[PDB]
Amino acid sequence: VAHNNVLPNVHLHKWWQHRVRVNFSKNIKKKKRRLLREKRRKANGGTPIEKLH
Amino acid sequence: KFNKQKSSSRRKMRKAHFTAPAGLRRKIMSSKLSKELRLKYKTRSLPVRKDDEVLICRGHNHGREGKVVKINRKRYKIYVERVTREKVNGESTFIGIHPSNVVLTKLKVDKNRKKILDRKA
Amino acid sequence: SNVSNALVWELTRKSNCFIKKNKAGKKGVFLCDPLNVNYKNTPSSSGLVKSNSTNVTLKDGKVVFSVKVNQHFKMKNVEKLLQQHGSKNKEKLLKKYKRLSKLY
Amino acid sequence: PTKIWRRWGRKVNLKEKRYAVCSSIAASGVTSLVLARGHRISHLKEVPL
Amino acid sequence: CIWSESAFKKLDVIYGKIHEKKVTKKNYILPKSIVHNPDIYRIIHSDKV
Amino acid sequence: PVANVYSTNGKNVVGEVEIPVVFQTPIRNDLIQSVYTNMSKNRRHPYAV
Amino acid sequence: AVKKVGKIIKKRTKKFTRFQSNRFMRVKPAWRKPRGIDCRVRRRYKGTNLMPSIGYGSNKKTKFLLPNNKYKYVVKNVKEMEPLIMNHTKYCVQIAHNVSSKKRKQIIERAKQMNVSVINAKARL
Amino acid sequence: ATRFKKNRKKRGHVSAGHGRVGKHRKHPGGRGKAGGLHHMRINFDKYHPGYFGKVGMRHLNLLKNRTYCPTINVDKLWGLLPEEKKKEFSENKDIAPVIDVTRKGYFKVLGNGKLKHNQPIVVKARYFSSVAEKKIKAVGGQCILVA
Amino acid sequence: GIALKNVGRIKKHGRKHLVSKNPYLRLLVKLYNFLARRTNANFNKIIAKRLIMPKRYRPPLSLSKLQYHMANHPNDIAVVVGSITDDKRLFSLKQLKVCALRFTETARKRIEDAGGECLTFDQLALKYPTGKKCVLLRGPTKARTAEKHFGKAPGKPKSKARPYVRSKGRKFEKARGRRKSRAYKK
RNA sequence: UGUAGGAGACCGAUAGCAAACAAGUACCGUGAGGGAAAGAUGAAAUAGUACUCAGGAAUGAGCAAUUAAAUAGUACCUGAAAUCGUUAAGAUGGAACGGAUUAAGAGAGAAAACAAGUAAAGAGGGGAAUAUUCUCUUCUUUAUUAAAAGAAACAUCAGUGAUU
RNA sequence: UCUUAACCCACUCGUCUUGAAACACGGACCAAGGAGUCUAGCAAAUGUGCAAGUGUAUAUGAUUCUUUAAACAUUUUACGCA
RNA sequence: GAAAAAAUUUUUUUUUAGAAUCUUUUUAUGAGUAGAAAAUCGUGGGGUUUGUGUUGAAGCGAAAUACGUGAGUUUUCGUGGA
Repeated sequence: VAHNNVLPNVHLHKWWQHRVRVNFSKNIKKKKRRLLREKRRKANGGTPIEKLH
Repeated sequence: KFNKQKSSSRRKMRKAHFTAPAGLRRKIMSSKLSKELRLKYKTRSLPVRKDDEVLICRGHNHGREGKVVKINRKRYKIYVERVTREKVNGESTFIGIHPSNVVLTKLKVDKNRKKILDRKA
Repeated sequence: SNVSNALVWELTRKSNCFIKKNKAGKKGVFLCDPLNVNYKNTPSSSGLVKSNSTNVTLKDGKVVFSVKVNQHFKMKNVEKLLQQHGSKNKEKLLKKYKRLSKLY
Repeated sequence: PTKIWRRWGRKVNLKEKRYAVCSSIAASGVTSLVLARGHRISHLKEVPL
Repeated sequence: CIWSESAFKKLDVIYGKIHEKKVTKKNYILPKSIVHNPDIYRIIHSDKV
Repeated sequence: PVANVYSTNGKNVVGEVEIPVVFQTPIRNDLIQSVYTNMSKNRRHPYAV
Repeated sequence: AVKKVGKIIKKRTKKFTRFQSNRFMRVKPAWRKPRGIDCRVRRRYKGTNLMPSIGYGSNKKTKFLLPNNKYKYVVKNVKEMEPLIMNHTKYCVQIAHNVSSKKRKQIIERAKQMNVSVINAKARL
Repeated sequence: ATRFKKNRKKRGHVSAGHGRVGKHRKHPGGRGKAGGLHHMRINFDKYHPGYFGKVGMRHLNLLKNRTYCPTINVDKLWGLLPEEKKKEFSENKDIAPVIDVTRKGYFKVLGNGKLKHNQPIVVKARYFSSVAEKKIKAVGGQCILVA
Repeated sequence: GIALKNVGRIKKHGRKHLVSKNPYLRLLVKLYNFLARRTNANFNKIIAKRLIMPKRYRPPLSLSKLQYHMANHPNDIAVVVGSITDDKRLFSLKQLKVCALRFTETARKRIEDAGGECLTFDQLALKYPTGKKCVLLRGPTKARTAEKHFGKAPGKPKSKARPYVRSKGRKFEKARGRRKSRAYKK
């Protein structure tokens, strides 16, 4: 048995639960980015904050 | 509700009701105003003062009218003259009435109360 | 076309609001659909399957016709409805009507 | 004790989601299904309103 | 489901390939599998069958 | 396949319009059940201690 | 033995009592087989304590039937009578425990008007 | 999930499906890949034959993007046309399709499969197999080397 | 006490019912079960079994393979108990009349354009209830990804199969036991 | 992390922060330190057990007495089991209880475990006719004809035995 | 139903154990709490969608802004695996 | 797609099936620890549906001509006060 894989590729032995971070902020961050961009865009007289690269 | 700043949780709202400052308690010692006076001022409700005249609409003493004796703001009881009750030993005190169980007829109107009535108008 | 009477039965074989099965012993499953004329649970009984149906029902002491100047106040009746609108089945409808007429 | 992550983000495809909406709208079309769902609907003129 | 005439008409446009150049679902519309009816009883009843 | 459009009062009837092709689409009720449950999983919060 | 009544044979008198519950207060009286464990009484040492199995099961015709010759149907609201009525011959009414007296009286009266037996109508007076 | 799991099947059965004699222990063989060579050698040999020991040079700093090449076989090149284009070439032997495989991201053209013979096609690509070039020439097509 | 092996039981193997919850597929197995039982035609019995069969083990058919198979048939009615997939490797001109469990959108469009017919299983049942003058086809199993993985040990000598290997990297499984130089080879 | 918010397919007082509370408290350790147990009367006590009798005093009782309710009386919600009291019933020759099977006692019950319809006079509901005339229907009551249902017994068969 | 009777049978349960009624071990009694889980990565199976492609990743957009912490959309031709 | 009985030819009474993992029918079969499977049953919460509540719910104690092979379900009487 165990013919599925030669190895576990997991490597969490460097005390992962101490190190770990759980992330599910995505949409809320996007809303903050949108709000910040809206505030900037409006504030500059409506003059474009974009710049040609 | 539609405002998303102010809480709609049961727990907090209850806590605010119980730990209320004296001014907050005074605010929620409001009563509905009697029907012609209500029509006259177009004012639904007024905070009671001690010397006012109420009609009782709820409890076993409903349909009794009379002057207000004393207000207990703290534990939410007004006392009315003709809702007396004798204690266990036979000594007479006033029955406490929740302010939403009564409708207000005659308001005593001081300068400050008059200014509030002017604000409402 | 996408809809089918059979497909509706396959969809509602387990799931329908008006299918009712007894908890205290499972024997007996009833169908509370008022478009039915017979109120046990089978797709043959069901008004979901029944072809473009028009039906005489029972609500609150009244004979009811229900449907797939103005006149207002401001058993023989059932027999009259059957003879008008029409379609074994006639005999079953007669049996329901007899029960309904005899006592409401 | 519960760790914070318990699979908060699942996928389900763009095509699958789209299919569910289209099929549910199609289902909403069907008169029998409207009654079957428990909506009272006898006196509505016909179900696609 | 209660539809406005505007909403009902817009629904047809959405799944009709009208306007918005090549954008919609990256040149795609409409779930449309070949699962199909005629009802089963008609097929069996059918005189040839 | 035309459906009647109604007025503000339901006894008055305006222009009959050809239905969207959506209402002929396949009905995948099991798929809808799986999608609903999966979407719901994305909506509710896991709880730590 | 067993309990024949007409064409209704019920094959089990004396519902089983969980092993060792007679000796120990802690063990629940209601039956449990010692299926999860070795136990030397599932090993069928005769006369130690009889234990149930599928074979005692009711016949297919009579399967859930009452001696009333009618299947029990539990009723908590009046409207639930209306599909049930055309099968009144083969089904009997049970009115739910939790029914307030005004409603209960109304349900009892209506059920009697609908001409089906109600087995707890002689209670909650 | 919890509705359908193994505990719900085995809930009152004492040794939990893990054996009354055996009595399920913490790490009964030691960790991970440890038993290789030593006592799990037979498993490794029968299922994982190439595993032990070294082979070849060391490159030390390889970088994937230098050797990155997507390939296409000649068979599938006419399939890179849309339907109407393929019909138009099929009708008209006066003009050849030019194919720039780079727009489709490919860089080497390989030689597999048949072709509908006697029809020219121009293939523009960086790299071609020996056979691919020969078949494209054979069918009357052209190969164009282009970076 | 009787001496019968397997306690006298006949124990059938493989699918005992269709386990799909798809309404259309449940309707279709009802239909084909009825058609098989009444007709007693072998064609219908095969269709019923193939409809019940696991959806994963139901194959795709290549359009190239379909045309290659149909070449000696002047009757045009192909039946396929699986999915028909398109081809991007040849001109694919000649049309057919094909009943299949599922069509890729591109394949269906090509077959319809060419002057063919993409036929439902309900249409097939209605028109051809006996299956006469038709051709039943199967897509190939052709060593799928699991089949490539399994089959009496890849690490044993004189066997051809895929083990687990993550061999996109360089230094992956090539030495001791897979090499004549280093110990031995399979 | 501190503070301020908003939350929840979280926990619901042996759970959950050690802590729903006068808890980082009591208490323990020479000391570094260790570290608890611990929520619920009622709608209202501005309803909190008045009064009387017997009591040294605790307390008890009341023909007395608050409350809708005191076997709701403030270590007050509901109040399980172990345990133990009163009464009643049975039992009881070095165990005890059990299964299988009948018995005799003690209790409970009428919904299958009998009585359709008819006449007399009380209560309801409807439908039709053109709010009230006609008429159809169901419950209570008096007596007045049916019947069906199960158990017996023998006869008669079919299946199965034993007998001479 | 409960209750004794009387006839026939009936050895402490759990336990590791070849073999437990054992002169093998745990169990004064009752209540409540109390033990195959979650994540990661892999596999086959089956369901489900699409197919020589597939997966919208990160992210942008909105008359999205009680619910809305997801739902919706993909610019008026990246990446994984095949 | 009509069977019987009650009445006094004509009235009344009982019954009158179509759920394709469903229903009718036949024949065979039934040991079981470790172990694997399936069908169930019960508990907390959520969406959904259509109900129960102070003429007394949940809970609890005593039970029930009660139902189910069984886990259990349902009910009666008593307590109980949301």
